[PDB]
Amino acid sequence: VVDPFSKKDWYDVKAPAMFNIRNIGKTLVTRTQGTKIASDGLKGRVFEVSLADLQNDEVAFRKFKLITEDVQGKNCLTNFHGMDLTRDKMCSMVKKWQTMIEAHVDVKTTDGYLLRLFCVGFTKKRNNQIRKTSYAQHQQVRQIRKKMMEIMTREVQTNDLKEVVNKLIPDSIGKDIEKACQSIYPLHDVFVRKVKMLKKPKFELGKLMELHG
Amino acid sequence: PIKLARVTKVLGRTGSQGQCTQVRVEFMDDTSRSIIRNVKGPVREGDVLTLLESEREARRL
Amino acid sequence: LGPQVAEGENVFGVCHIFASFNDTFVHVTDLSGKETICRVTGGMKVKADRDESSPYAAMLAAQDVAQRCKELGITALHIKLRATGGNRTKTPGPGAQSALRALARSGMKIGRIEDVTPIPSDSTRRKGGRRGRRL
Amino acid sequence: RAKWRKKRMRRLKRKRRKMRQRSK
Amino acid sequence: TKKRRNNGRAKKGRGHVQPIRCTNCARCVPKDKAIKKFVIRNIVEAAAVRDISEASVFDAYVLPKLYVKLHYCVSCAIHSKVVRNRSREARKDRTPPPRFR
Amino acid sequence: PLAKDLLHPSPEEEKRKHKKKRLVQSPNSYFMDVKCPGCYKITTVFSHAQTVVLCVGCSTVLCQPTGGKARLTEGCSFRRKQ
RNA sequence: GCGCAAGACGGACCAGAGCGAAAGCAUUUGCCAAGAAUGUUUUCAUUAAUCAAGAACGAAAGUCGGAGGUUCGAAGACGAUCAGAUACCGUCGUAGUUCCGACCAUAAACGAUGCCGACCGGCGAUGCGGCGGCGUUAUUCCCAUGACCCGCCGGGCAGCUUCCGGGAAACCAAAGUCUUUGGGUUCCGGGGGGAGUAUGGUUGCAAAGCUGAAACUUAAAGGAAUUGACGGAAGGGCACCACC
RNA sequence: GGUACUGCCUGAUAGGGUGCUUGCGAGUGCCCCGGGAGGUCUCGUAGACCAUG
Ligand SMILES: [Zn+2]
Repeated sequence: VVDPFSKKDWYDVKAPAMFNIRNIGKTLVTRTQGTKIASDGLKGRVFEVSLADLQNDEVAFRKFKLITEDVQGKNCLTNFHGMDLTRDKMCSMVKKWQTMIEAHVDVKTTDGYLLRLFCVGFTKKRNNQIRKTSYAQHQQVRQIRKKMMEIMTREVQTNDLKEVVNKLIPDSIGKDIEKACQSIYPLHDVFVRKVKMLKKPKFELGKLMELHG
Repeated sequence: PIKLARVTKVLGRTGSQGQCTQVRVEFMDDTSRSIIRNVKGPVREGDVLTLLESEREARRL
Repeated sequence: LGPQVAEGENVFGVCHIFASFNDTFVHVTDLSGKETICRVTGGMKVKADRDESSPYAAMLAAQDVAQRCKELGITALHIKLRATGGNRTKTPGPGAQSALRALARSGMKIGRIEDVTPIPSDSTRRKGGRRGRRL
Repeated sequence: RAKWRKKRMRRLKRKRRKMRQRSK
Repeated sequence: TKKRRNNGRAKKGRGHVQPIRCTNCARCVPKDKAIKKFVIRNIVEAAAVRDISEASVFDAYVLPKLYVKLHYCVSCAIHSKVVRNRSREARKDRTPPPRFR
Repeated sequence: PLAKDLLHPSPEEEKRKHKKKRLVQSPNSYFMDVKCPGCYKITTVFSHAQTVVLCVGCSTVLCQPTGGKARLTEGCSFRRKQ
């Protein structure tokens, strides 16, 4: 009958100043008929983007959830939302002869943003090791867990969203945790496997404007 | 595109009734490309086969 | 009829490929995923209940949807592959691999391949019964 | 089969428990 | 006559094990008994590799791999021929098959 | 095997055998004499020492107890007695 | 695709690994009390082994009250298959599955192997504590401590191996130390059916549980292993009276 | 003084990760500069998985 695809319009999703490459892409939104504002229906999107696409030198398995908030007239302003590992990597890590270790913290940053940060680590096989399995006793595991918690808590609690994501991109936090826990047990692969968002501060234009440029 | 094929080795005979012959294919274009291929009727080593679809691969009957 | 972009740059859509043992979906959307560009299903193309899943259904479906989207200005496709998930099969249906191959034939550019099957931490009970489904 | 004639025995026994009541 | 010394299951020194749901069946089987087969393969299979490799926007993009843990009740395995019966003495050998050439 | 002197074991083996299974029951622990470097005082301490032992005047903590043996604090010399 | 809610369940990691008297027991964090092994030149000085009566716990289902109802789901209702299916397959779906509070005391509750103790061949592995030992690592030197690495000791779960010896044999380092028959003790079987039925007693709200016959009937019923023949089992193999 | 080598990342020419050369397995090479020529590096190669009688 009537082509719905002629009432559609093209917009440009561009990332924040945090990463290198700016334009993540195009988004398709039906035009305003006045009953429904197209700026509003476009306001709530999550964008799943690979880290390799935003910054040229990094690994593929880090994905970022990015939220549009304000529309600039065919420019979409995106703020950080979430982060996660590609399923493939996640599975690639897990194996049958090693202890896995997990922990999480709920931290308010200095600008008020509320984040759930997840941490995954592994008992590493030693280099000359004859014994088939690497296993950490429960107390050791609890120790390591406690230290992860401590570390990332200290990392986020001191700083605002900016520096946090900046630490998330290379993942300074992971190598931090690996390094520090070497006394308890030689951890292997250690990441922030997921980042969640619980409470955003009341929306302010200026903050986001600063964040973009 | 139509291409040409060279026979490197005869492997086995695929078929229910054991009809087809599974034969390994070099390319006559001097390329080192190697593709397994099914051929009907008698084949001995050294023959050239005419391929209408040249990117296809061999499956087990 | 779509985005205005130079010859060098490719417009990215995202392709959800859903392969069960029943039938396959090849469904292309925006990057947000909140707008559907086009959806073709394995059982819409061929008429029979037996053929719904089979690699051919996915062939047809994929060729068609990739055509319709090659119309609207999307050259490149990010692919999120799916198996039915939940309590049931984590293994992807037969149609998926054939469908992907199919719309790769169509001249479309391929983005990053991701595998999303919803995966329980721990599930509610499976649909069968203690002794299983016997046949 | 054992399980089933055990069951049948309990049926029969319940029935006998009905046909002879302490009122009789 | 006792068939296996281990009774088909890995259970030793513990009373009861958590039951799991069959991949194929849905038939309930204890985790110890359950035939487990791990599967590491590629998302796209043999020919469509060389096919899609050309359609990429990326250079040297390595195909993701699918990882699936499988559980089969004793029946289903012998059906799918994932496992087949062997001779009385040869049964005793728990050394896994030589897929390593 | 089929010939052994159960009467004359080699001292090494007897060091190896569990303390109660020896030809005669021999305690595996000894009284040791501990000396803190900063003070003159000598203190008699049991090899595997529960609790915690102290040098009186200096309030020096000599050793922490552990599962197997008490472990002396660093730099403190010791001599097995006899 | 975005959010919201509810109730269940803790995947992968997870193993012939651990813990418990046995049922059984895997998200984080704290609180509460236990417990084995180990270490000990501590203390008591025979207090100990096994157990009729009698007591504590006891999967699932089941039953009463309460809360709760996502999934699955007996009953039921359809749709199919079928000669017939009130069945296997499929859609719907009650009780129940879940939590709290009272009952029930039964499982192929199985290592189908009572408990305490002594002796009797090796060999690698593992878990936990201890002891000792070059050398690596937590960056460069000193001690701690942790991770590997090489041994020894005591408990554990197991494994492999063997003309120790058993055994009807399968198999078993216990099922060994048995006509060369006696370390202590509890429970308990006496051809197969009839029957774990009848009856009485007893426990329970109920379903049932525990105790438990006889009349009669019958030459076998049974256990291991051995050749066969068969299998709608898995493998190979041949034939133009099989096909291509 | 004699005499070796030397991919990238971290934290030493050590330690710890991780690579490219031909799909794989070997070899070989991969710090910096200058200059010089010689170029489809060599040897092997299964890599095969979508009822009634
Ligand atoms: Zn099954």
